[PDB]
Amino acid sequence: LTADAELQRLKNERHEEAELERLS
Amino acid sequence: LSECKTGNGKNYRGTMSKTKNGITCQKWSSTSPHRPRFSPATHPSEGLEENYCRNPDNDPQGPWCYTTDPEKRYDYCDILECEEECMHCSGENYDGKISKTMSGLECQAWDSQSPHAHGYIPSKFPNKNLKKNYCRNPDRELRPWCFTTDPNKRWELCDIPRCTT
Repeated sequence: LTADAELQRLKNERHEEAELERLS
Repeated sequence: LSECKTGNGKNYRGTMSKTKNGITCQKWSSTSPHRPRFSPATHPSEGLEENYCRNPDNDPQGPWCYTTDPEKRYDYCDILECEEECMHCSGENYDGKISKTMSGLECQAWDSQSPHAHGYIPSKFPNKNLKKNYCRNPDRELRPWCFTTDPNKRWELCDIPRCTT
């Protein structure tokens, strides 16, 4: 549960959500 | 903590330990190959630790150290100055002052949860310097980015100039 592991999940979530809000 | 300097770097406490020509610094606590005039013993409040570039004498040219080259007593270190104009690489260490996105939206402050709730809490990641509402790259994005003040757009990359065309 390192900081960098959290930041990576955070980025992954940010990306996933942008794709879903794209996938009108 | 901070690996950049402001002003002549009197208060710099970073971990640069080479000179600007790549020579490894001597330990301040050592008396070979040079005998220091500035040492932890003589100057205890100047953070003279290991062999880290420091400015214990308020040299106008910034942080320096005694070098491990017997033929060169001391030399200046090449330390990044704090804030920006521009980013190196993908902005991992970008600590500049741009605070709007690619599209021109003003960034939401990192320490705010409106209009977007998020997990990038400054106090959780103090080393990432999520300061005010400036674009940052705390997490290996393509480029520095921020959350936006536009309720309809959670986040967007920023347009940070490259220090290299």
